[PDB]
Amino acid sequence: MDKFRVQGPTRLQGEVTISGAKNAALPILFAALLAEEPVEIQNVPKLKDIDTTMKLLTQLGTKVERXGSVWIDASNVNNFSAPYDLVKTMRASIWALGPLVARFGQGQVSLPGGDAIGARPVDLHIFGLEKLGAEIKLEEGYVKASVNGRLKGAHIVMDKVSVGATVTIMSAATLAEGTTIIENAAREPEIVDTANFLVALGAKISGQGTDRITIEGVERLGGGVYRVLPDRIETGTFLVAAAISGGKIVCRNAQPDTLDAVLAKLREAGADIETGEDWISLDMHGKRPKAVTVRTAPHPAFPTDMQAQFTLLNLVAEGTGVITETIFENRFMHVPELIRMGAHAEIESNTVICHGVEKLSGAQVMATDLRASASLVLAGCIAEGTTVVDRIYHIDRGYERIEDKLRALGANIERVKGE
Ligand SMILES: O=c1ccn([C@@H]2O[C@H](COP(=O)(O)OP(=O)(O)O[C@H]3O[C@H](CO)[C@@H](O)[C@H](O)[C@H]3O)[C@@H](O)[C@H]2O)c(=O)[nH]1
Repeated sequence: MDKFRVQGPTRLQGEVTISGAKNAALPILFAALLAEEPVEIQNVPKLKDIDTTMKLLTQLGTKVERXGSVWIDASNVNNFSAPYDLVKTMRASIWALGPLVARFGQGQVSLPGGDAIGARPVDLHIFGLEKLGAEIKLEEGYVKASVNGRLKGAHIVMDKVSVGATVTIMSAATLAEGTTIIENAAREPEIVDTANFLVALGAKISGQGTDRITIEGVERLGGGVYRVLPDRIETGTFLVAAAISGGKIVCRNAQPDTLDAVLAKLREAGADIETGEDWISLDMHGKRPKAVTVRTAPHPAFPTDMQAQFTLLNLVAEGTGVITETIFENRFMHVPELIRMGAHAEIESNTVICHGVEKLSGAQVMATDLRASASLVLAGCIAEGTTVVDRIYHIDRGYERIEDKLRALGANIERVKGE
C-alpha cells in the first residue's frame, strides 16, 4: 500500500514535461484496430489502462509493442472476442466493439453483471451501432454486434452527450457506406484528437469539436504515425502547483488551446502567463494567489476535472472564493481532509465557500478521487511540516510518475512502500 511522504513548505518551480492524455490514447488505441498497415502511436503515457488495452489488443490477434510510443500492427486480427477477463476493471473495453464489427463484420464484448461494481450502461454504444446497421445480440453479460458486409451511414441524433458513444459511433462510421451525422456529439479535445488520428489514416471526418460530427465512409484505413495530444488536466495540475507556491513554471509538450478557461481562471488569480505553440509559462512573482470564483461546465468552459485543484488554490489565497459545480453532485468529499490541514471552508449545496488562509499544516490525508488525491499532494508541498498522503495508487492510475515531476520542481517528496 504505497504512500507519499511530503516535507513542506517548498516553492514549486522550474520545468515539467506534460505526458500524453490517457483519455485520448485509449480511444486511439482501439481505433487502431481499423488500421490495415502498421501504426505508431507516439506520446502514450505509461499507465495501467494502457497495459490492459495492450493485453486486450494482443488477445485479438494484434501485434503489440511499446517503449515512449506504442507500436501497433492490426493486419492479422483473428480473434473477435473481448473476454470477461479483460473488460474487468476497464470501461474503455467497450471501444473494441465498433472497429471490430466495422472492419471484420463481427465483434463480441463482455459486460459486467447488472449490479457488480460497474452497472454503468453502455446503451448508447449499442444503439449507435444498431443505427449503423449492425445486428445486435444481447444475452446479459455479453454483447454481440455483427453485420453482413459494410455498415451503413446514418443520421444519428444523440439524446445524451456521451464522450464514449461519440467515439464508438464515429470510429465505426469511418468504414461504413455513406455519410454518418452525429448530432449532439461530445466536444472534448480528446474527441478532436481521435477524429484527427482517424483522418491521418485516411478517414473523412469534419465537425470534430463542434455539436455536429459528419463522417463519409471509406473502404479502408492505412497506417502511419500519430502523436497523442497533451494531457490538459495534468498541465492544469502543474500550473496550479506553481500558482499556489509563488513559483514560476514552464509546461513543456503542452497544448494551450485545450485550456482556455483554466488559463483565464489562472490570470484572475493574479498569475502571469505566456504561451507558445507547445508550451505554457506561469509566474506568481513570489505572490500569494488571489481568490477566484469558479463555475464548472461542459467543455470548452471550465472543466470539472480541475475543480479540486482550484478549490485548493482558493484555500490558500487572499480572500474568499466560491466554487460551484453546475453539473456534478457530491464532488467535494475531499474538503474535510483539507480542513484537517487548516483550511477554512463551508460546503453548501453544489458549492464550496473558500476562505483563504496564509499557510496549511501537514497531516495524514487520503482521498479516493484521482484529482482530489493529487490535490492533497500539492497541499502537502505547501503545508508546514510533514504530510502523508495515503493510498496513492489512485493517483498512479492517471498520473505518470508524479513524484518525479514534483521532485524536479523542488518538492521534498518520498514514495513509501509497504507501510
Ligand atoms: O452508453 C452509455 C454511455 C454513456 N452514458 C452516460 O453518459 C454520461 C457521459 O458519457 P461519457 O461523456 O460517455 O461519460 P463516460 O466517460 O462514459 O463515464 C466517465 O465519466 C463518468 C462521470 O461523468 C464516471 O462516473 C465514469 O466512471 C467514467 O468512465 C455518463 O453519465 C453515462 O452514464 C450512458 O447512459 N450510456
